Amino acid sequence: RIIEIDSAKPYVWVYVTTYELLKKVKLYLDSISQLSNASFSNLKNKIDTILAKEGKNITLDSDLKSAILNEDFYVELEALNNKIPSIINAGVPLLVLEDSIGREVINRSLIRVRRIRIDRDKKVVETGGLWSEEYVPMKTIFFSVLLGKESKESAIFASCILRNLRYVILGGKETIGKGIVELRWVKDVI
Amino acid sequence: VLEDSIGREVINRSLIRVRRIRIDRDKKVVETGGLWSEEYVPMKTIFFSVLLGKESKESAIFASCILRNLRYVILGGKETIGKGIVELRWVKDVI
Amino acid sequence: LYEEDYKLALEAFKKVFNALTHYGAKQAFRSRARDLVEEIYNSGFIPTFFYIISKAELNSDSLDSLISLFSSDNAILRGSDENVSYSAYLFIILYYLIKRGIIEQKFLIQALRCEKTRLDLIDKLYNLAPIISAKIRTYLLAIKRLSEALIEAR
Amino acid sequence: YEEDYKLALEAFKKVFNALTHYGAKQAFRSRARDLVEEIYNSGFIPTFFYIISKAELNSDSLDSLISLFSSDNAILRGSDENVSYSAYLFIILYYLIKRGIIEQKFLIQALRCEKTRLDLIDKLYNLAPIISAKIRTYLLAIKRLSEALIEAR
Amino acid sequence: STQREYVFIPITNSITIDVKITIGGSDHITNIDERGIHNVLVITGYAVDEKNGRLVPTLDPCDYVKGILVAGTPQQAQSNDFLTLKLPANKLYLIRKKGNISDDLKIYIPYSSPDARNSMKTKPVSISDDTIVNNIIKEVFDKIYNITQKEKVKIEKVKEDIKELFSYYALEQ
Amino acid sequence: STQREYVFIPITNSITIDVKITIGGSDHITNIDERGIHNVLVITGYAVDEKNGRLVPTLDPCDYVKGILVAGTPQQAQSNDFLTLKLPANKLYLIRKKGNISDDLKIYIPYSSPDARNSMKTKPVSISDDTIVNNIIKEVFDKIYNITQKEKVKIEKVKEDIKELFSYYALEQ
Amino acid sequence: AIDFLVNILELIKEKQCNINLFSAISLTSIVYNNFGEFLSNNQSYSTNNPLLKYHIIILNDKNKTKDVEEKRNIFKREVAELISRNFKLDGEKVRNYFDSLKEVLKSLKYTIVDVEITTRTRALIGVSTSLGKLIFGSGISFDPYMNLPYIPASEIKGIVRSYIEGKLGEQEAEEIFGNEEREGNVNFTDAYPTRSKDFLFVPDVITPHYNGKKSEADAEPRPVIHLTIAPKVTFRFLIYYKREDVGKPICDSMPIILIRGLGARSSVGYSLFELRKIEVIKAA
RNA sequence: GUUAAGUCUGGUUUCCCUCCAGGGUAUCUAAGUUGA
Repeated sequence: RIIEIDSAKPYVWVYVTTYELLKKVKLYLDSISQLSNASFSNLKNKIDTILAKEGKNITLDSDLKSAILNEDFYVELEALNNKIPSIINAGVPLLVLEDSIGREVINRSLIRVRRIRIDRDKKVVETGGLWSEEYVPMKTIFFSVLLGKESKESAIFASCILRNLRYVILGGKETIGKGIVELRWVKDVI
Repeated sequence: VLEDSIGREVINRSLIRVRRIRIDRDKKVVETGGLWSEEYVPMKTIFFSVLLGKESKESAIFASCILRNLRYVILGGKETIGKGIVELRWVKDVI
Repeated sequence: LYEEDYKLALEAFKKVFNALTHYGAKQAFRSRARDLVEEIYNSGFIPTFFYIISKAELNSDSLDSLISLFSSDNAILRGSDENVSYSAYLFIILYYLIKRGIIEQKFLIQALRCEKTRLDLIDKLYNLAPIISAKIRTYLLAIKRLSEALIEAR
Repeated sequence: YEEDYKLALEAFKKVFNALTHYGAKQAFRSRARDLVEEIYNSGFIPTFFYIISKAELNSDSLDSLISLFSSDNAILRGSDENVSYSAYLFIILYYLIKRGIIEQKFLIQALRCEKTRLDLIDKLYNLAPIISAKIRTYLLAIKRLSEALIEAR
Repeated sequence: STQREYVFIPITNSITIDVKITIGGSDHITNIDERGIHNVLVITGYAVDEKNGRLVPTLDPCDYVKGILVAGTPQQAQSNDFLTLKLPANKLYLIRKKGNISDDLKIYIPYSSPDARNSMKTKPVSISDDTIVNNIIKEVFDKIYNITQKEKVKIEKVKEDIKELFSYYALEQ
Repeated sequence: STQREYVFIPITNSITIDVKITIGGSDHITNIDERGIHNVLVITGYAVDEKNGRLVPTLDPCDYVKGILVAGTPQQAQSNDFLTLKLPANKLYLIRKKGNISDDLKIYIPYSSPDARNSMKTKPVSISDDTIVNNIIKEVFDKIYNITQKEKVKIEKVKEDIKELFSYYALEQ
Repeated sequence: AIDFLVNILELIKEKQCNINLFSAISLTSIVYNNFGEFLSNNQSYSTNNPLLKYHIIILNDKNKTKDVEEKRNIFKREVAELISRNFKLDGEKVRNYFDSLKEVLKSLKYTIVDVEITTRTRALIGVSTSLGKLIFGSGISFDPYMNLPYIPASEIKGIVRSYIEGKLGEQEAEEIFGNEEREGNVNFTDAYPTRSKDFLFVPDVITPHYNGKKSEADAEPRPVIHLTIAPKVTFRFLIYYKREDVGKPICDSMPIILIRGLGARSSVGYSLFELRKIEVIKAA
């Protein structure tokens, strides 16, 4: 969540990442670049040009210059090299924070929820049937890699199966309607 | 249909905050600490959700007999002060 | 540097607390803080804000007292226990509006002391209404807690 | 080190002894089950404002706390809730004193003035991200102790 | 009573002429009222018999068939192999409801025979490929609903809502 | 540096005698950016005796003189009958503060010393009469606004708000 | 926009009963609290806004301030009278609401008790609730989406329970209205007015002289104009439950508890009601 | 008997949450020394 001072461009939410998460993605990409024939020079150079701006909070798809994230944390941003095209495509700015701030922002971005359990014949809570529970919000982006070793079946897999994988169900609580998720392959989205 | 930076404030102020109390049965006055507020969502408010089901023979009978004859339910709390009655209109049935 | 809702509430409540000399003023201000937030929710910020301005019974020396409180910290709110309580909650709201940079101090003062500028202040508040109603109630909730912690009942 | 469970044992001893009415004990048990989760979710300073609001630190419950520091026989007087919140505030201030986050010398001439009490709250605001990470396991222990010892009402 | 017939809607081309009565008086259960089709029947435990166009009784609760419900009769030369039955309209699994239905229906379902030589095995099907849809529209709806192509431009609407409305199960043969 | 100049909005005509410099550079701070006139400072504490107008100071804070902020030294035949002053521009009272400031704003304001003989009387004024608006709109702004005449197409957005956004407290004696 | 404001009383009197009374009074309060400013040549120069009438009249000349203050007192009284005469009751929407709600409950197999009651004396329900609070200081329990005053179901349940535990002990109550370990067996809807005689609201005053005073040397009347619910206004609400037991205690409780108060200031005979009609629809 | 003139006041104070439930159940690991 954002309350953007110094912007007539009204954003209700915004994407937040930190430099440590970016360093981890860079390590993934560096490692699997050597261990395979593939290369991700576009993604790698995007990540590298962002990482070059370490020390200062920055925004990618806007020029906010200041904001109030998750109701508590003031930031003072900078513009990345005159609109460096950002990795994701959601018409919402991506902010890259110093990891100290980003830690608290990301903690405040999680969803904690009390649930209860009701006796099946007297509409009153059961004893012990009360607990909390944590979700990661919808619209959250995780970065993973799927690596395969040479084989016949590996080619059929990478060419027939991974081209019909879009929506899968991660996690648990799949009856509260949690865990629907969209896999978007870096090759055909970057 | 408002843009979000204003529709957010509008919809948030659009809820009913009723204050209830508890009464000293002998003084016939308000107990100390017996004052609180509750938020209600107005009548005729509309919520949208989906009911999904894996392949099964039970799923068939559920979606084809149960979900037909299910129109009214009671949601949430305060059922005895008349809150929480709800009608479910399926898009499938009548958009 | 930027002060969040609770820190701004601390600073505002601290500047008010030293100005309410008589303790009845303090207790009436406690009663104010404890319900003007629910009022602001139910009736809207602008109606309740002008209600507070009226109930502060300005058009006296209370006005220059209230503007002096902004800077002197040696100033005293003068009036009856109802008038100064509303005057101090008005200072609370003005301090928020000024520190959050929503409305400048000069314009607020001149709108508060002039028949003319008051109407365009109404216009401006109807312009700036989302920017205020977004988060003023958290700061005012913190004010409520500070009041019912640092002051007692009648 | 795990001496925070020991600190919790000491604080819970002092509180369990200063709450003479068993209703006050059960109310403190409720405060213990709730306020640690509220510090987790909503942060320290919000929950501390909430707590000092409902403790009603007039002038008299205040001295009961300063004495409860020293005299192992000091009692807390007031409503069950009014003393449970003050007991939990004592838990907090106790941890802050023992772990030397703020000098007890300062915390004493704050609980006696209403003119340095706001400075106490300001100081606690300058240290909220420290306290928030420190007191976690201590308050978890206080909660566990309360569920263990005090009878569920 | 208002005699009814369940002219079901598979894709195969044995659907045009199977009901005698077109309108009768001025009533039909199924409505087409500018929002698409309305008051469509759905039967469960029955599969399409695209081969020898009919529908045979299966037992699986997942096997359903659709098709409008109108006023008609078996032309006095059929219903040797039909199911006909009298329901109080509270037993009708009617999708896409518009209003209420009076009482005491009398439906004629295009039935089949057991035929316990070959095993049945049904597949979920679709009605897409409007090359299929158009002949049914010009053969099933018009001969029953003459107001179709009388005051309506919302016909392509009927086309995309047959895209989105009618499915069934057929014996995969 | 740069030293600006502030002139009122009268109903009379003595404006050319003193204002010389249109811009003196590249771009102003006062603007007609199709959003309305912006950064129009407001004086509070003066009275307008405007027959051959020059400002006189009052004691009231509800007396407000409002105009626009021209960049330029007026006539270079003065600085002994003008209230010269260079505020650091965060002690200036403006309207619709959009952008930043030059961190220091020297203002030359036409001034009439009080010379107390009568007792002052201040009356507010709202103006009208689209002609009596245009005849200030594009003769004296035109003298100072030159990037208009090619982009300021609908003059209405200024001719309509000059009669609602400006006012003063007149003296008339 | 300010023009919505300076034209809101015209709206009250022309759009009568079809305007959102909550927002209407809320916006009127801005005019009321900036009266001296809305009168200084800002009447919008219309001819049916009540606001220039306070420019024709002269109440004082030795003080413009006193002029404004007396004009504002008159204007408060006039706002009360405007709301009371113009905002009348059209209870067709409520009759439809309750018929449909009762059909819903018949589907859910409840046993409904539809009770109709009539105001006998100017009622005060929700006197601390926000409606007119920013003008009058008092309020009315107002549902801003039915655009009506209403009696909360919680209030009616609390009063019925107070009576039932008065005459059946503090245990049969909890047998009926439940406790912290059982849910109640009786449900209450809010009560809405379905038919009045002439008015729905009515101006009134209360003028404490001595409340909270030491002696005669500090006595002073402070008169409090406010709005009350007119007499002869008929409210109705439903009572539904699934067990047949609780039908007995509620039936006989209904006529009795109404003749004594149902709102505020019952002690001086204000919120006195009258059981107009009761009716029980058993399900199965 | 007659003349004139109204004037003063214009809602306050409490209560802002109380109690209980703060996890329960199931899984708790499965399957798999050879050459000098």
